[PDB]
Amino acid sequence: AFRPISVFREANEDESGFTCCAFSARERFLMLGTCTGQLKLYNVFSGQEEASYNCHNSAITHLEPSRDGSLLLTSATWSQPLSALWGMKSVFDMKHSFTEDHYVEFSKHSQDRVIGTKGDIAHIYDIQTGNKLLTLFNPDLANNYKRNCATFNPTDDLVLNDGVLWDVRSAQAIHKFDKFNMNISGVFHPNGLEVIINTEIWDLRTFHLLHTVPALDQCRVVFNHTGTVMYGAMLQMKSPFGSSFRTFNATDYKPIATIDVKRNIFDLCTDTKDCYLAVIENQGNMDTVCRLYEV
Ligand SMILES: NC(=O)C[C@H](NC(=O)c1c[nH]nc1-c1ccccc1F)c1cccc(Cl)c1
Repeated sequence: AFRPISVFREANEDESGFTCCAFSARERFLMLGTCTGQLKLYNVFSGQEEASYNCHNSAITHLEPSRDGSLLLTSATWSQPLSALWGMKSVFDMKHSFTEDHYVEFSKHSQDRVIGTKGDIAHIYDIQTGNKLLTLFNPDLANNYKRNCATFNPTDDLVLNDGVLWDVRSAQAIHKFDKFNMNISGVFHPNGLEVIINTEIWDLRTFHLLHTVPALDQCRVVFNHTGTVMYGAMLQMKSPFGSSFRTFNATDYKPIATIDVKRNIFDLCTDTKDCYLAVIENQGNMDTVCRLYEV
């Protein structure tokens, strides 16, 4: 089951403004973005704030720490810059910013690059210099996914942007996947063999359709660290998700559990050891709690 372990809200605040979360390198410490553009570091078990940092002048939508715990990507709503890279080492300082990119991820095998999305366009930046290396967009192959998010594959040699597979080295589109929905652009399976674009599961080798999984419709998807479980929550208030998330066996895409928290979800994340699941849920207008579950 998902046994509730603990709950906490943003300390002191009349209205709790948690918008997103990620587990840090440090065990029992969660990072949370707020609707006022702050990064908070919380003890997940005590529910006590340890540290607060000013990142953006608008709501944090999404964040991602680097595996080495040295770097953090943030994205905001109406700020400029919209996304940024932060040093989490000595002083908490902005390394680089990414202009109009509303979503950013690290590269996967080696975290030496950032991939940002602006609408249908993907930008690849170098972490050290912060120089835009590549702009990926082909007007001939675009799907114009409303909620497009560009992503590297596990080995960083491919990118999926707007349902288009790109060879990173040659910067050539090598395959466009057919469009079946208006919103969701898809992710790589951590096994490196499959891409998941909404309900469709494509083989990377043959580009054949392996499965249809209707339950994934309009879902953002995140895998547990071992790549054994896939979490999905249907997109929709400022609330990006409805009231439920679903788990699937990542090996065979069979359903496991449907969890309905009866409250709108802003975000979820699992820790490095996949013991715990953190969910940001609205109680109400904006009064979010972080709920911690034992997986
Ligand atoms: N940290 C993660 O990548 C987790 C991921 N978060 C988002 O996708 C998310 C949280 N706010 N806005 C978003 C979001 C919404 C739409 C498009 C891109 C986005 F990043 C997720 C995946 C599966 C279920 C859920 Cl409940 C969340």
